[PDB]
Amino acid sequence: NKRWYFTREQLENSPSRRFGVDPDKELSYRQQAANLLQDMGQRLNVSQLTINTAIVYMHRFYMIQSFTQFPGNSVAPAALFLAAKVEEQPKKLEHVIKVAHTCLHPQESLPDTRSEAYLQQVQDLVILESIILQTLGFELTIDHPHTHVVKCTQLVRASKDLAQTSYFMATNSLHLTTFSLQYTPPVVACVCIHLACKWSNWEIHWWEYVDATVTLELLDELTHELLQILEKTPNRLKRIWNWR
Amino acid sequence: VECPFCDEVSKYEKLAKIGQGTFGEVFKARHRKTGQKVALKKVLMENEKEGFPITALREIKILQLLKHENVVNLIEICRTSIYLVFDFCEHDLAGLLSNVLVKFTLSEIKRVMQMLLNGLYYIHRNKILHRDMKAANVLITRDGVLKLADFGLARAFSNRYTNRVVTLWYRPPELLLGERDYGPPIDLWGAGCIMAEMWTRSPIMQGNTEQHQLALISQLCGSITPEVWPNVDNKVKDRLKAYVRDPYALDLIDKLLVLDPAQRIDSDDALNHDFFWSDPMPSDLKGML
Ligand SMILES: Nc1n[nH]c(N)c1/N=N/c1ccc(O)cc1
Repeated sequence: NKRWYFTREQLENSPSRRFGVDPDKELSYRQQAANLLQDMGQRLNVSQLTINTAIVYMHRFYMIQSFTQFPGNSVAPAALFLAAKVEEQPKKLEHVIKVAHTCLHPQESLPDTRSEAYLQQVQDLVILESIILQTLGFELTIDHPHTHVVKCTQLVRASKDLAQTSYFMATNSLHLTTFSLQYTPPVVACVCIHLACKWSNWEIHWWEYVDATVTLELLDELTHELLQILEKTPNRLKRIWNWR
Repeated sequence: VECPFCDEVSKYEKLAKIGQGTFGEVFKARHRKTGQKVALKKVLMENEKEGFPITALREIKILQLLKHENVVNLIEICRTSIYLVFDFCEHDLAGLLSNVLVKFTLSEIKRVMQMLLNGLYYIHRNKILHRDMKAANVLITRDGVLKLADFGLARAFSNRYTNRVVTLWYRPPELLLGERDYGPPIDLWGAGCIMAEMWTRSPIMQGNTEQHQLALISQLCGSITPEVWPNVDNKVKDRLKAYVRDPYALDLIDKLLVLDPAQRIDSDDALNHDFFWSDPMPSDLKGML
């Protein structure tokens, strides 16, 4: 139950940290993998849910494995290939390899699917999918905050607008932060709604009906962390900015 | 490569194939330290062109969810291949029913059905269809506790579901009629067939093709009729009268084996049936074993 939740100190001594990857660098490695998953997922025409599952798989995997031994660019496709099966939107092995290839090498050209080098990149993915399952100890059922965002934003009667900003905050928390490794989905959902309210100057305590542990002290600490990375992310905030 | 959460299956010592005759490669095995008996199910990989079988993923996903006295217990998953490890159960309804030395009292039959209906009520309550109800998939532990097993065709529900489901002899009218918008009632039809099997000691309806099953079903439940089964088009008690005799048992069997799925009894009402609430009351499984 606390297997896949870590303290801030556990996050400092991550497997990657052990092979000399800076904290900051390790986040980049994580954020970059989330982008690759998001890009591949859109092209493969899977749901955001499926993409999200794969992102959580990836986050958890690197609490056990090191980026210095497993690159995001290898793990992302395998995580996504797996998450699509798990979430009942199976994409074919060749198809996932083909799309991964175009994302990672826009200018390259797919090898002859008969070549030994291609038969091999197929084999590598399958091997990596297998390692993910074992690293995650076959725990594949992910709970995502999106379920809960919908919940709060109705049970506080937010405009479609407010609700949409909350989903956006929620999605971005997965790409940009390791919250999914520290807080349960219901708390993260409270964080996203809180910042969305702040961002739209809406005022509705509401969160006590959502999670008994949650405090305003915590909500403000977390929205601040999240707002900062959002401010550091080019064009990301433009998407929710009221331009009128 | 580190692996904190997937143990090597070598922790268990293989005792006996039990067996390939049961849909696949299941071994009885022994924890090397404690002697605890388990069942090892290998994840088969012939003609697995798409990595780790999506089917292993569902069953693992499902078993991890279903935690109940009447559902088989998944302990952990092991590597070396990959194995699902279950708490071992000595008997299975099919073995017991095909063994002339085994004898159930009316009191004990009630209990077997009670555990079965309760397992079904639970799995359905969790939005899962077993989709493979049959005597050989019902286990009973050394201590007389019944467990539903073999969730390899099971799937969550909430429709265009797959029609290649349920062993032929236990398959309900809906499916044989090509229905793809079905629900929990399909498991209950199989529950009907297993119940009747508790006396007849042999599957009431042994078809050879899909149509041979449908003819047989009709020679028992009346015929498929828009009066009996509204919108379908798109002697139960006499034949069982011999074996069963008890009024109450016969009536429930009639309500489980109902043609119209929406008029077919569900797990909640069946548990309530007077059969479980009149004498002889359901009793533990001791002397049966
Ligand atoms: N024959 C058996 N004895 N003990 C078992 N657990 C057993 N089989 N268990 C199974 C078999 C198949 C399955 O999908 C799930 C559990």
